[PDB]
Amino acid sequence: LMTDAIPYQEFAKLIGKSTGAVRRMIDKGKLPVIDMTDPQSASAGEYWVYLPAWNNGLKLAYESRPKEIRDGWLMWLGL
Repeated sequence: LMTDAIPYQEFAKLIGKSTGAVRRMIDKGKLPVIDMTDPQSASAGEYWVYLPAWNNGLKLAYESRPKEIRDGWLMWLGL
């Protein structure tokens, strides 16, 4: 991970969603976000998704479910 943040459009390209969809996600408050904005103004600008927060969040979320649902699917592979 050379960069811990990517513009929300690239993040949109990664998850296969449109740009507008992702901006709507940001406005609804669904994504870890940093704002790049000219110092000489006061509200925004470039919305960058911060990836460590995102992935650590996904990790927490996936580990917090009970092991039944979480680990059940592995039986379909022979585990």
